Amino acid sequence: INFTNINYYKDSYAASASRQDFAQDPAKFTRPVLDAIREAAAPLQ
Amino acid sequence: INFTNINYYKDSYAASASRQDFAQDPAKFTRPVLDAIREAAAPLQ
Amino acid sequence: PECFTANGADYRGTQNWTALQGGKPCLFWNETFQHPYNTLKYPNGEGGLGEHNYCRNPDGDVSPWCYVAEHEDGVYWKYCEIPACQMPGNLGCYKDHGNPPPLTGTSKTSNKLTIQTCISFCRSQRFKFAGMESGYACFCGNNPDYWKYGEAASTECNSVCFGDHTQPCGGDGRIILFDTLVGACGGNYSAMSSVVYSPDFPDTYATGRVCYWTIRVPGASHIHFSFPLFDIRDSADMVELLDGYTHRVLARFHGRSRPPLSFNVSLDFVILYFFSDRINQAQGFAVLYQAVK
Amino acid sequence: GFPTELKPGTNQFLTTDDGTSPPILPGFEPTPLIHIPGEFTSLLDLCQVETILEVNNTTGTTGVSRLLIPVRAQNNVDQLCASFQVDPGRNGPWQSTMVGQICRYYTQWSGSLKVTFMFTGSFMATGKMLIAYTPPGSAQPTTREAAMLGTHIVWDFGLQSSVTLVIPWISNTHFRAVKTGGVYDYYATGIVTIWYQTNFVVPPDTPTEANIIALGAAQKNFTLKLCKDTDEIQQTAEYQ
Amino acid sequence: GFPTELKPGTNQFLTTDDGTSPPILPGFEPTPLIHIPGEFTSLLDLCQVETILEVNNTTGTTGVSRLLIPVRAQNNVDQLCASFQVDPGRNGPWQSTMVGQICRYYTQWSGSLKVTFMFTGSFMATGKMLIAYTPPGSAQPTTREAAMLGTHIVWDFGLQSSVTLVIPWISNTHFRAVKTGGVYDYYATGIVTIWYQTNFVVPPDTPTEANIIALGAAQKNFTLKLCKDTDEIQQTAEYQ
Amino acid sequence: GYSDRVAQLTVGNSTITTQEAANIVLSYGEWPEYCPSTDATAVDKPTRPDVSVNRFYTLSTKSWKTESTGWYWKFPDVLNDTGVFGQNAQFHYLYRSGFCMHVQCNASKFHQGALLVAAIPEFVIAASSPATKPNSQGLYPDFAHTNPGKDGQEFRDPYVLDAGIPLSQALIFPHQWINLRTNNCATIIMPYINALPFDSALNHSNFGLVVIPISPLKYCNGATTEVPITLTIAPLNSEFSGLRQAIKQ
Amino acid sequence: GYSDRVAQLTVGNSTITTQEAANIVLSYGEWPEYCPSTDATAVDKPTRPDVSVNRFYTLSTKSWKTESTGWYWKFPDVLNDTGVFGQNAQFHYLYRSGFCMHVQCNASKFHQGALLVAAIPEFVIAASSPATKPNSQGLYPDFAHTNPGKDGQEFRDPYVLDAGIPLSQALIFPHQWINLRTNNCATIIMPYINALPFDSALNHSNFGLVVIPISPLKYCNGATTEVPITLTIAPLNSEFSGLRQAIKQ
Amino acid sequence: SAVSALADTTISRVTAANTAASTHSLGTGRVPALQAAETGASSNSSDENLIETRCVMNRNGVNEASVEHFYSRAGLVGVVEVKDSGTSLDGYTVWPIDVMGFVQQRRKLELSTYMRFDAEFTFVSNLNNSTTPGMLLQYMYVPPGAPKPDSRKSYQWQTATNPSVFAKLSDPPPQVSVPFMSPATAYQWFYDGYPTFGEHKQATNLQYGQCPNNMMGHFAIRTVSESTTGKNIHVRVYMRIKHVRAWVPRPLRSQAYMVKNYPTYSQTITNTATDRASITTTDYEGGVPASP
Amino acid sequence: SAVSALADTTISRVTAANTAASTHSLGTGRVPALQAAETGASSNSSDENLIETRCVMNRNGVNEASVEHFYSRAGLVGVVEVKDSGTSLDGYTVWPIDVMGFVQQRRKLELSTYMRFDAEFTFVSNLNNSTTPGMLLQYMYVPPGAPKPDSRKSYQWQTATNPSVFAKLSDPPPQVSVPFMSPATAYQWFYDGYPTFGEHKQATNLQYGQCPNNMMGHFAIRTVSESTTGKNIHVRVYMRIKHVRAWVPRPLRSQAYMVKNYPTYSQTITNTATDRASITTTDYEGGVPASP
Ligand SMILES: CCCCCCCCCCCCCCCCCC(=O)O
Ligand SMILES: CCCCCCCCCCCCCCCCCC(=O)O
Ligand SMILES: CCCCCCCCCCCCCC(=O)O
Ligand SMILES: CCCCCCCCCCCCCC(=O)O
Ligand SMILES: *[C@@H]1O[C@H](CO)[C@@H](O)[C@H](O)[C@H]1NC(C)=O
Ligand SMILES: *[C@@H]1O[C@H](CO)[C@@H](O)[C@H](O)[C@H]1NC(C)=O
Repeated sequence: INFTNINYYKDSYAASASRQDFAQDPAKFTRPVLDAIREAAAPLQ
Repeated sequence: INFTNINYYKDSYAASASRQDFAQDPAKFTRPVLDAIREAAAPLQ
Repeated sequence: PECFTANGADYRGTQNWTALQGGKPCLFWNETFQHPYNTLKYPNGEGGLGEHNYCRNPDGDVSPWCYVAEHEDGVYWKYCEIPACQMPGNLGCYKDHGNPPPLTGTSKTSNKLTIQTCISFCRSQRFKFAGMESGYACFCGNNPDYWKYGEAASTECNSVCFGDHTQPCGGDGRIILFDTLVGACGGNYSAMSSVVYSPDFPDTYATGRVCYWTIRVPGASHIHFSFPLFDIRDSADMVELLDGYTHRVLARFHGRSRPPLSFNVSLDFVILYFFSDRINQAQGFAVLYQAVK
Repeated sequence: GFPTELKPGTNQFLTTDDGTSPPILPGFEPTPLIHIPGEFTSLLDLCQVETILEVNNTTGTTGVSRLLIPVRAQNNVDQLCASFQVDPGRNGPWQSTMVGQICRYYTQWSGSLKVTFMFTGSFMATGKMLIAYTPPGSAQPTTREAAMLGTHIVWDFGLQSSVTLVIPWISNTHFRAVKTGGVYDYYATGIVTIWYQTNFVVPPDTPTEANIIALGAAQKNFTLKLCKDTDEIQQTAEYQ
Repeated sequence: GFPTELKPGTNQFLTTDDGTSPPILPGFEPTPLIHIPGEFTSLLDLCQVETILEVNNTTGTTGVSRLLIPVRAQNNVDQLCASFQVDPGRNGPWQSTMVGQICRYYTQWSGSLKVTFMFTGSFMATGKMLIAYTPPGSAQPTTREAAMLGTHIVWDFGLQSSVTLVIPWISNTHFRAVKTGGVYDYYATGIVTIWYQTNFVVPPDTPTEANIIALGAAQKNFTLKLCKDTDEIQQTAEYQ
Repeated sequence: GYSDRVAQLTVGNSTITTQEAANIVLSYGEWPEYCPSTDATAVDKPTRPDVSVNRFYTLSTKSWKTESTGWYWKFPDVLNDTGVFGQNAQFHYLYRSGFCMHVQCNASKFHQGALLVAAIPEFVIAASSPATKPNSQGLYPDFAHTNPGKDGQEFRDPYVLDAGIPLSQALIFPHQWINLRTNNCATIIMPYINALPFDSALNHSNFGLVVIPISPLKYCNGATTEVPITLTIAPLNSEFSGLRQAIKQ
Repeated sequence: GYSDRVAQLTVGNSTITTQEAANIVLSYGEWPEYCPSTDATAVDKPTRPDVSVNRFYTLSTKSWKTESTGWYWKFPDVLNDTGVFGQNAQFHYLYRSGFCMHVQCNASKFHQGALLVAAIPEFVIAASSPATKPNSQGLYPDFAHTNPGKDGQEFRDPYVLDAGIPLSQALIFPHQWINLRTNNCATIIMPYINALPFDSALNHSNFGLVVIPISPLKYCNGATTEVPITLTIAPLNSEFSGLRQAIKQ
Repeated sequence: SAVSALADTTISRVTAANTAASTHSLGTGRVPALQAAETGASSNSSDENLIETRCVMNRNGVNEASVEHFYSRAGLVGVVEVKDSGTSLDGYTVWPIDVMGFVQQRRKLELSTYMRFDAEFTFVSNLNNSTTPGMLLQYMYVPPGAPKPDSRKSYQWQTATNPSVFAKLSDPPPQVSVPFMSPATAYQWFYDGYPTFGEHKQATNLQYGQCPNNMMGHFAIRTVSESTTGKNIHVRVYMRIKHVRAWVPRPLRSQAYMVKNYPTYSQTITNTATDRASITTTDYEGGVPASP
Repeated sequence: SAVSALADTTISRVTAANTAASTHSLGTGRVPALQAAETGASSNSSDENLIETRCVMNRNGVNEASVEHFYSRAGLVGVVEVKDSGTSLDGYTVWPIDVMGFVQQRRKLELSTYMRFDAEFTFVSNLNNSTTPGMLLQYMYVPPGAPKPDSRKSYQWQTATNPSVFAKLSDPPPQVSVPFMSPATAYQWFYDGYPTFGEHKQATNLQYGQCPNNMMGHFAIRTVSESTTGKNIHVRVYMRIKHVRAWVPRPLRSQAYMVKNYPTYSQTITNTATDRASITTTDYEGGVPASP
């Protein structure tokens, strides 16, 4: 029985940390290329 | 989950500030005239 | 008067203390090798540095400083509150508390503000006093009561001017006030002793200044002309002490004509002349006359 | 006893804490609320009311004369009548405005401004003025040719005696800090310069110098943020 | 008064306590959130970006030269080009990597690593390298015959200039402590040695010494645990 | 979608004609109304002498000069000794009423100048004094300045409205300009504003009526020097309760 | 499922042909876009001079030597005095634009070396100074190093990017290598990145454009010594608001 | 149930006016720029009708400029010294309740003519050295007419009907909710009148502007002591105005106040705007022009 | 009702990537090992395609590496000494709010270029001897433009609009929630530009990198006192960054910082990696080989 993530103030920024939206999108840093290269393929053919 | 705006006392004036009724009616100060003047119109015609 | 420059980069005045009362001692320059400024990196003079703990300004900071023993939280230097290092035209550092301002008059915020750009702004409006504040604010006024909020330590006005980071331009709530005669392109001087400066003195004198200062003490016998500062290193730019009634040259000073310690004149009416070429502008001069009745 | 744990912020008195407190008067019913005309519920409604800009804030000018922009018959063409910065919270002409004083109770402002210029010359006085708003980055335009490159209105004097120059919200940031000067010239709003588009022409036996009254206000998209304490009146002792 | 009992931990300030606190600004609406490119929501996404391993962290080697693995034509066969430990948080070549610096903000790491070697010689320079990962328990292999008993890749230089050697997650524990040395060599990851499978063969009038650039990163199964404070920059006085 | 320059204001037996009118300011968008049963507190039946008191009273004519500072009136005080309104204001303890203030200043098309006609609720008049003890007389305005009567009072410091508030922000109040090139009259219809449903017409002045020259009256030699400013006001929805002996002040 | 080595980049009247290309880095997977209505704050209608400003400007050619440290440009500053882009950047207070940075360095199959072409958002240039007072000039970079213009600036300490950050982690930024055995060009398409929808093209430089030799240029006697590095950049989706007098700096 | 009410308790964002896209207008009869300020009305000219605007879906929150948010902030309304040392061995002080003694609260209130509000009064009491030793204080509200205490032992402190707060200095600041206490519908920061009938011909004329509808009694504070404590206690009273209803906005005060209950400015009138050199001089340097 | 929301409030475990079982591959054209690092893309090679892997149903939690968990930790952002003894009898201190004065918080923030966040500021104040006597302090937030106090008695402490916290040293650390206060969409730890137009030809060039969008005013702290207390109070400010939005990740700082608002490293550049004897020397002894 969990009783947390409760805001006691009318201002939304007084709430606790937003710790329920873990999203991992590494492609914008790891594969930031136009031509999607398959793993099994030689990249520069 | 918000838990606020709660009065703990039988007197209604012990409640918190009334911060949920933002109303903006500037016409009583900006256009306090009898003849409503259109924007596109020359006022004194 | 020991300092005749805005930043104190003329002080050789034997003060080995951050403040005359309630301060810290200064570390010797021949012993501060842990730091950039010492006698090893500056062998021969080079900023009044030597074998002494005296406050100096070798780096062109806003005020004479000195290395202190690094103990508190890494503070290894402190500005020196030298009360005799006030520029002869510097009226002091005063507090600015609110809307009745120290100098009631005109204001100007300039991201290029210097001490002279503020004085020149106030002098162009016939204001006696020019007050720099926060490094960018310039205030003018004829108020004889610019001290209405009390004086302040000279170190409290050590914010760099936004146009010249070697000059002090006040601070948060602190205003540094100058007499707008400083750096004027001439003027009448009828007084016993006054330190007449080069045109636009805290800055470098402009190219093309032909200025005439009238120094007539009505009743004096001899005028003791001394030059505590003559950074006039050039050829065409010359400082002449023209006579009065006769308007005849009495002493001409330029680069290779540096003036004696006292070029006294027997005339009670002298005309300090200044010339400036179209190039090679220097820091200027700061003459000091003393009338002997 | 219900188990509780006191957290930081316990026992503190935050002056901006909208919380409950015990009522000193049990069962107190106040005097009934009758209708009073002129209720304002938003300070932005007050900022949209046009108030006189003190454009003639010059040395020597005293009293109501500080509220007048002098306009006279010019001997030369393309001359400058008046200029003023449009930073609402800056020490200057906008201090005399309701928008410029309510701005000072806030740290950041946003939205278009509005200066309505009213010509108070004779009916026989004719003239055209170029009122230009110069967006940031430029100093006050030195010529009318340089000022007409910005947001401007060519005002023709006539039966309608007033012109409105909207200072559009041309800013890089969504809000501008009310504080100006120093590095806060990053939030400079610009400069409004009034130029003689044509001359100020009058017939004989007519006054040759008139006045323009500037009326600054805020547009409908005006917004304030981060309520602070103004720096307009200072106090050294409790008023007794 | 509702009965409550204060428990231990009352009045304490835990620096990692996700709790509420009163807002200083009632009714504050911040500047709108516009889209900014390049938002990262996970530090593991940063650890998967390949960054240059400082494999030439040797005395005398200065600057960008510390990022190059020198490869030259060998007079003998089966020689060692370079070696480095694959402990991400150990003082060594992995310090220069984003994974090796984000690892130091955590106590325990897990998952496969990845070193992409890029050959930066002439197009005419050909060669085959044996890049071997030696799992823990063994020192650096003294011969290529001993290194080829571990996880290795025979890299052939060619049109594709880069090879990837995955350091597989070969561990007894689910996590390895980022701290190394002493009894914490229990969490040793292993040693990666680069051997000359064949020689570095070049035609005449061609440079005989080239460089391999190692690019270390983390695989998709990489995971960090127990956020701590890194030991990379020290401070003796508040930055003024 | 425009304001007609001609206007006729007929209240009681009084009628005001203007041919150069800007508009009619309805103060705060609220017409004068009689006190509702919900807002009333006094139990006596009020007297509503409709046409005998609700009518235009031309009260004062002030000569606008080049160096004139301005004038202010206090609305109940300016009518407390005039007509049947004054009698009801003296015989009755309680009073409430709106008004239709009509300021008139006509000048030739060769004159120039601009008046600021504003109706200031609760126009507390300030005194301009040096730093003095609270015993000092100069710290507080005399009764001639607080209640100027029908003659009005010449502003001492119109820049601060003789109230410490900047004149430039007096436009927050129901106002109208008399710009001599544009209009010769300013009409302001003000409803009864008070924290009380009724109040004493003698003690309390609900509104101030300021007429301040912002742009000074300038003209050339040969133009008519005397340029008057006339204040015609008309009570609207005047009620009076609490009948007793007539009290002057 | 591979990247073709041939590529043609046609923007405006400019076209760039490459026959040895690795790929095209789309910075953070986001193409340059015009400012949406939701993210905009300035009310003036922006100018979008599509083909006159969005085009490839070949700006600088730097001779790669064996001991070369590298070069960096600041994207708005490098185009602020060039073409119709520069004019719009000077006449308008506000500006936003992506770019298509194309670095070109071709060498024979007997040359070797590797450049790191990275586009660094908010590339604040550091100064390398001894321990000195905040008064010291060496603590802060001069304007020639912060805004190098179109000529760029030779790196002083490419190992720390002249920013105190390790060059080895500069690959966290949108980057591409010019490995002379593999490719002769590096293309980076960078969208407008800023905490603001628009910003001054003169004051603020949104991105740094670093070209650092990681593997030094080595060749044998007889090979062409002069191996140039050319920077061709193209604005993409350039908007300009706040028209005024043209401001240089 | 009523869980729907607790859900809609956070402040919702009301945004500013959006700007519509506008094009060029070349014609006659349509003059949105020409106004008539004589009409007393502010200009209805919009940005779209004076320049070519874009579509700006404005998301700036206007909610903070409300009268509630502008006023619901605890400011200093009173400093009451409970002198119990030296020549003043009283141990008690009866303080006239007035919120116009300090400039910051006074200037905000005088923005409006009438204000009807409840208040949250907070008492931040301490010694001269800022220390708060456990010392029992009694803050008794003495409404108009209730007998004021004349000593620290007098019978009025029995507070059988008067509201009273007992709190040590060591306790967190005592905080109470005060209702709208006034015979009028609203408080009146400006009362153009006199409280009593008469001639008002005094040389001082102290009664002008004094509305007893605002005079809400006294705050009697004492140390709950049997003799002199030798310590002076400084009670700082902070009023947070809640449930605000403001009427008739006024110009914000420009002259420095001189007294508490009277508008009274110096003969040296301070200009609302600071002086500059000329009407054509602005101190904004901008950048270097491309071609002067 | 909303009891479903309170049920799903505990942090759910997001696991790492599972490893699939892989077999041997003997063929042509399939080269998952060969990459092209020139393309600027990290290698897409998986462990399954380079070695024979097993099926590992990975249950390692990746949830702690989030930007929220990495940043939502109160670190020291400011040490403010309220000097009231010796030569500095001020009793107050106005502290420029800057979070870049201490290395641990600064290096974590500079991982990102832009950060938009709310903060939980905590004030841990005490004397030099670590003791916390009951001493009333006032922590007033002075936003940019609000008048800064010039004494312990000045009018600015009336805090009619400024946020202010009154708390004794004996109280638990004052803790408040600060919103995202910035004219920009996000804070900017790196601003490649100048705040003002101009020539920027000064010998010092102090304005490079100084974005006023980050300058969020001052924290004015005073002892609520009438004279000197003779005691210096050390206020340590701890910022917990919550509701974090980070953009444009950057290399973590490798050189030691020298100043607060400028990237400035020594001429003695420290290598990111520690030096070893040779490129072929690793200091891992391992075990005794079976047959050397
Ligand atoms: C137990 C202690 C309780 C405190 C009681 C406080 C009562 C305060 C009265 C309400 C304040 C607002 C009205 C002030 C009006 C006076 C100003 C004036 O017109 O001079
Ligand atoms: C009552 C006391 C309240 C405390 C108010 C604290 C306000 C803090 C501001 C938010 C901190 C983040 C922004 C810091 C950015 C400055 C760093 C820099 O760029 O130099
Ligand atoms: C005060 C009562 C609060 C009730 C909050 C909801 C808790 C639900 C209990 C089940 C916990 C959720 C996970 C699960 O389904 O096992
Ligand atoms: C103790 C339980 C109190 C529950 C209060 C109601 C909260 C409802 C949760 C949803 C928040 C409202 C805004 C929304 O619909 O997203
Ligand atoms: C300062 O120098 C003088 C030189 O005579 C010496 O007597 C004095 O002791 C010095 N003081 C300090 C603090 O070094
Ligand atoms: C520095 O000079 C002073 C004065 O002669 C001398 O007393 C002192 O010993 C010197 N110190 C060093 C380190 O040379």
